[PDB]
Amino acid sequence: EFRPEMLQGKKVIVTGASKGIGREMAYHLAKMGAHVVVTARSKETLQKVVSHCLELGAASAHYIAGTMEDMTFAEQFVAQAGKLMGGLDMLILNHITNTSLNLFHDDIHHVRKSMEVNFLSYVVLTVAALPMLKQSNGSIVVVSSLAGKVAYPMVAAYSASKFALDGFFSSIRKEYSVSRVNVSITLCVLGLIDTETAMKAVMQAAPKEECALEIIKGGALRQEEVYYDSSLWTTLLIRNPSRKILEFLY
Amino acid sequence: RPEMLQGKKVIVTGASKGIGREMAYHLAKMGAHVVVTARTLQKVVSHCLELGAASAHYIAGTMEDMTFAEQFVAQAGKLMGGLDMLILNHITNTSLNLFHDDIHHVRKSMEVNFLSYVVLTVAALPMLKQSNGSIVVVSSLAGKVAYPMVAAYSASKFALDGFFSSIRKEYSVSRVNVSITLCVLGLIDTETAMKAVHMQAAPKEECALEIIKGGALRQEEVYYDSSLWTTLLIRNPSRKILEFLYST
Amino acid sequence: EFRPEMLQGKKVIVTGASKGIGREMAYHLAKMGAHVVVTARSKETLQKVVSHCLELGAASAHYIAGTMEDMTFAEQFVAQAGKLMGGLDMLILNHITNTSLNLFHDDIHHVRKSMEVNFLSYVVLTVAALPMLKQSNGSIVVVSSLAGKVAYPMVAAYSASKFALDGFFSSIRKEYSVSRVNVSITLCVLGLIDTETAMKAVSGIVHMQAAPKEECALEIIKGGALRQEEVYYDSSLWTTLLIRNPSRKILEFLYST
Amino acid sequence: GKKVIVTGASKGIGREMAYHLAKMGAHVVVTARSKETLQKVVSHCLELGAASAHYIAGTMEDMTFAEQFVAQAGKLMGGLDMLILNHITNTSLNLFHDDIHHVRKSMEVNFLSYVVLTVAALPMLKQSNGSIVVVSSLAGKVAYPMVAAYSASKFALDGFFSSIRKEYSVSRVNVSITLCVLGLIDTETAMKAHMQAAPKEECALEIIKGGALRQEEVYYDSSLWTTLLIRNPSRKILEFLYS
Ligand SMILES: NC(=O)c1ccc[n+]([C@@H]2O[C@H](COP(=O)([O-])OP(=O)(O)OC[C@H]3O[C@@H](n4cnc5c(N)ncnc54)[C@H](OP(=O)(O)O)[C@@H]3O)[C@@H](O)[C@H]2O)c1
Ligand SMILES: NC(=O)c1ccc[n+]([C@@H]2O[C@H](COP(=O)([O-])OP(=O)(O)OC[C@H]3O[C@@H](n4cnc5c(N)ncnc54)[C@H](OP(=O)(O)O)[C@@H]3O)[C@@H](O)[C@H]2O)c1
Ligand SMILES: NC(=O)c1ccc[n+]([C@@H]2O[C@H](COP(=O)([O-])OP(=O)(O)OC[C@H]3O[C@@H](n4cnc5c(N)ncnc54)[C@H](OP(=O)(O)O)[C@@H]3O)[C@@H](O)[C@H]2O)c1
Ligand SMILES: NC(=O)c1ccc[n+]([C@@H]2O[C@H](COP(=O)([O-])OP(=O)(O)OC[C@H]3O[C@@H](n4cnc5c(N)ncnc54)[C@H](OP(=O)(O)O)[C@@H]3O)[C@@H](O)[C@H]2O)c1
Ligand SMILES: CC1=CC[C@@]2(C[C@@H]1O)[C@@H](C(=O)O)CC[C@H]2C(C)C
Ligand SMILES: CC1=CC[C@@]2(C[C@@H]1O)[C@@H](C(=O)O)CC[C@H]2C(C)C
Ligand SMILES: CC1=CC[C@@]2(C[C@@H]1O)[C@@H](C(=O)O)CC[C@H]2C(C)C
Ligand SMILES: CC1=CC[C@@]2(C[C@@H]1O)[C@@H](C(=O)O)CC[C@H]2C(C)C
Repeated sequence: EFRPEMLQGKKVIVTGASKGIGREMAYHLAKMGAHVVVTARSKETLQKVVSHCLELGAASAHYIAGTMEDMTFAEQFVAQAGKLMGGLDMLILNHITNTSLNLFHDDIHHVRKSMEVNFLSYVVLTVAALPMLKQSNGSIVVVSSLAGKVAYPMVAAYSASKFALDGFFSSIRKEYSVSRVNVSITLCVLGLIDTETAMKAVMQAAPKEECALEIIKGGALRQEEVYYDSSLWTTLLIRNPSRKILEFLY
Repeated sequence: RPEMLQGKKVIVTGASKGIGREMAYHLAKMGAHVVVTARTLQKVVSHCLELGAASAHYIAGTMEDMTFAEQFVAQAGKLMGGLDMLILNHITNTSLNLFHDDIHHVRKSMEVNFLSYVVLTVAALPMLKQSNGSIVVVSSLAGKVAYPMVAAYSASKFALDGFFSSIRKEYSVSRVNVSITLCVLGLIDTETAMKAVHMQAAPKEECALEIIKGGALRQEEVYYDSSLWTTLLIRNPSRKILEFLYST
Repeated sequence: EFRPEMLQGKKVIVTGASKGIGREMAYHLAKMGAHVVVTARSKETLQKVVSHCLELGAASAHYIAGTMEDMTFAEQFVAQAGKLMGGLDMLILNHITNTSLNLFHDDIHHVRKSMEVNFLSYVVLTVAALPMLKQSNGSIVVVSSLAGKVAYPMVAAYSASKFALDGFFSSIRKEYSVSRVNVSITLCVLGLIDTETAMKAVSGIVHMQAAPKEECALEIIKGGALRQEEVYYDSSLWTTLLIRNPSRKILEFLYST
Repeated sequence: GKKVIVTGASKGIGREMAYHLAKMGAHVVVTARSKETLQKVVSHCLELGAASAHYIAGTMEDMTFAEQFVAQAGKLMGGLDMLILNHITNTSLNLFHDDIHHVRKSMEVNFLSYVVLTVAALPMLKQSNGSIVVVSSLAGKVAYPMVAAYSASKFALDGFFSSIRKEYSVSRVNVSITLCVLGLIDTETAMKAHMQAAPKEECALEIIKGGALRQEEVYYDSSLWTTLLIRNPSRKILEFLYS
């Protein structure tokens, strides 16, 4: 079972931590006395978040501002974050490029950036953080969505990026479960959450602060997948036993 | 009915070797207009015409190049004066390997295996809109479930499902009468695949055939594996519920 | 004297902010910690700008993409931007329709599009902002040109719309003095500036030194912050001097009675 | 015997110009919206020795009318020597609030219609090596309150017609363009709308004189003081400098 003391003194990265769920996660991590490095584009808002993390009781708290459209930044960020903390125990991959509910016409650039920020940068950040996490026997936490497990209209490019996370990180999970690499991988399937962006872009939305905690919890407990939706009807059918079998079979 | 492919205008990517080739042959034998592509093609074009192909042309190039991909569909459209079935089959080359460091291969996989299919589809959309046609996406078990050794690949095929399943439901809620067929294929007896992977491997001829059948029939998904125990279990009933459920 | 701190936490709009001078202005405003909302038609290039402004230290940075051919968009843009920032201090009217130096024959559609985008939308945007500007005792910054003060060939439709800005905004400036509305109106008269667009359009026909866009942009903002009536900016100091019109300031000060 | 168009010629300075033009034995086509007052002007023109005199009614809100008006007036006279653009939309003195309609309408009638009318006349004018006369205002060279929309339209004329004047200058196109900056004039419209006002009858003459003499600009005010100031030598320098 989960105890907030499991995070005390743990060295933790939170991406897309300036707004929404990622911010809540940083604050939670702080109140559990964790070393935290937050990141996002907003140089200004990030510093505001760091100050609040120290007040809430972070062992330490830094920011590095940048955009995850830049794969170079992502490599460097992990190196620099590891320097500021003296290691890394948990990498939380939460950031997304902004997406709207729209029928797809011909916007190939939106598909491309979506795939870059929402998927590729996670692989880059993963690669850079893997030495430290192998050493700490750490966790990678991937934030995904219902839209990454089931099809919904109006969100194709986004959905395509969330499906890839599952495909790529689940394949890696198995690869770590045989090469003995003792890093856990936690895919989080979230329903609608009551963040500013989500509401001002669109069902019942679950509370952001409780959501953030469930992500941290699942990651701390080293769970393979985490589900969180405002409904229990939703959450229960999102699991898929047919897959567990096929996988176990081969 | 093999008559449904009579005189229809079709593109087949990755049609130089393996399944894409067999798809061209079967399509030639039903007398369809075909434009094949890859980077051996002429040898393929010969056999196609002499099997009963209404018209068989080619355009060689790399689907690494998105500009090439956008032009190809137009040029192939010029060459046939319209389009009824776009078949997306090509993939960049993959060796079974523990993913360690290869961000290059990850990025190229998303480009060729996923991103090009989207470019091709944008280009073909006008012609397919008028012809009330069909898009056929060749995917894999690895686009439905996880396997080690193939992460980059799995991610690209997963990407296809997320994307094309999403625009499928979009077209229903726009009445755009273009069908979308995701082909979930188990191990097939193609040249390259055998020289990369123990398990029973299905025959490439019934595969190519099966794919085309499903595309012609406008089936949402096509399953095909040398194990019939699996094929029933590879379908996901849990998912179909939730999609119709949230359809509110 | 102007202090970069003057703009910190000030809520600002910049139109035409995807390229050239508008882009540079947004950047400068970001460095100074301003709340910024940018606009133009291209949402891809606008997203790039918003990212950079956040990196550079914008208090906030949004965009809203649309054409200023649409007066509905312009009237709405301000509302949405006002919402995003919780007010408005400075309105910077920078965008123009695309125009290429060509002798005028019969192109009335160009002429009408030039008055629409270059002049009319500015009026629309101003009307929309004035309520929020009144409250903050804010500023309107109107970017014009030498071709808005003197005649040049090949750019008639353009010239006419720029001249028109002068007549109109100069008139409501005097209105606001009398009515005691405390909103400043800064008209910026610029020579050739080394923006990508300008160079591509003048390159093989016009011989002159182009002033730097980065400096140009900073001048406008300073002029607007210091609530100056006119800002002049050309690479030649001869030009910047003989641009002002004293005889006109007399005539205006005469009829003030 | 010169063929001339006069727009906004039902009253005020337009009407007075029509009279002077008739009294010099010129062929004249007048226009405005009101058919009734136009009929009256056509006759008084016939009385004063007009070589010919007809009217065509219509609103210069309509660019189709303007385009076709110049065509019809040109056929009716078999050519054109002088185009006098004088008309304006009805404008009051008011602090501008949010009435974008007035602003849009002002640029349409007062500036945009003039361009259309000009474009239409150009072949006939090139043929006669004729003249465009644009009536403008103090408020088109300097800023006054209460008249924002109006001034904007007048400024626009200056910008536009001064640019094309330098255009025709290098194309060698032999059509003169005369910009007329007028102070307050004692027209009925003007009056209803505490300074001294010049006489409408002399002003009209001054406009006609300047256009006949192919002057670039004409100034006219009830004050010798203003007229001297209204000129801009800084402008002439950089205009000629950047040449
Ligand atoms: N909200 C929901 O209902 C919901 C549901 C399911 C899954 N999720 C997942 O939860 C995660 C976050 O959701 P959210 O609602 O919290 O999103 P959000 O509130 O919009 O926050 C997104 C974060 O990413 C940052 N960001 C945006 N563009 C970036 C870029 N190019 N490089 C780096 N950072 C960038 C943003 O900060 P800056 O703008 O300052 O850069 C912000 O901190 C995402 O993975 C999303 O897919 C959310
Ligand atoms: N074989 C199986 O067991 C199996 C199982 C499940 C799914 N699938 C799927 O079925 C499809 C066909 O696979 P396959 O085994 O037939 O493959 P294959 O025999 O290796 O054929 C690959 C095809 O793609 C072309 N290609 C390679 N790189 C390309 C590029 N950059 N741009 C454009 N074309 C390129 C190749 O032509 P060139 O070499 O001349 O360029 C060739 O025609 C694939 O989508 C695969 O994922 C296959
Ligand atoms: N560069 C010079 O030498 C110079 C000299 C004197 C005066 N100026 C003045 O400075 C200002 C900016 O000039 P610049 O050279 O920086 O211009 P620019 O680089 O051409 O930028 C024009 C901006 O306006 C936007 N725009 C164009 N058409 C639009 C429309 N229909 N609706 C909305 N936005 C539109 C463009 O974005 P999208 O196309 O993506 O919408 C772009 O962001 C103008 O007012 C110009 O008159 C410039
Ligand atoms: N009055 C002054 O003190 C003064 C001073 C400086 C400059 N100016 C300029 O001198 C010119 C003459 O002014 P003014 O005082 O003579 O004016 P006015 O006496 O009111 O004459 C205006 C003329 O324009 C016509 N008109 C109005 N709306 C029209 C429309 N939509 N389409 C076509 N014609 C239309 C009127 O005819 P209908 O009403 O019958 O349609 C009338 O014949 C104007 O360009 C003005 O700006 C005047
Ligand atoms: C039905 C549904 C679709 C997806 C989203 C809402 C909800 O989960 C959420 C998600 O990222 O999963 C938040 C934003 C929204 C997007 C449509 C932009
Ligand atoms: C277990 C299994 C994994 C995937 C593949 C074999 C089989 O389907 C096939 C596929 O693409 O689906 C062909 C190539 C191969 C890859 C490991 C390279
Ligand atoms: C002589 C001269 C004329 C005007 C311009 C160049 C220069 O200032 C500049 C302006 O907007 O003022 C930029 C674009 C250009 C136009 C001719 C298209
Ligand atoms: C101070 C002054 C302003 C302009 C006008 C009077 C004078 O010239 C004249 C003009 O058009 O030039 C006539 C109408 C009037 C307007 C205020 C309505």
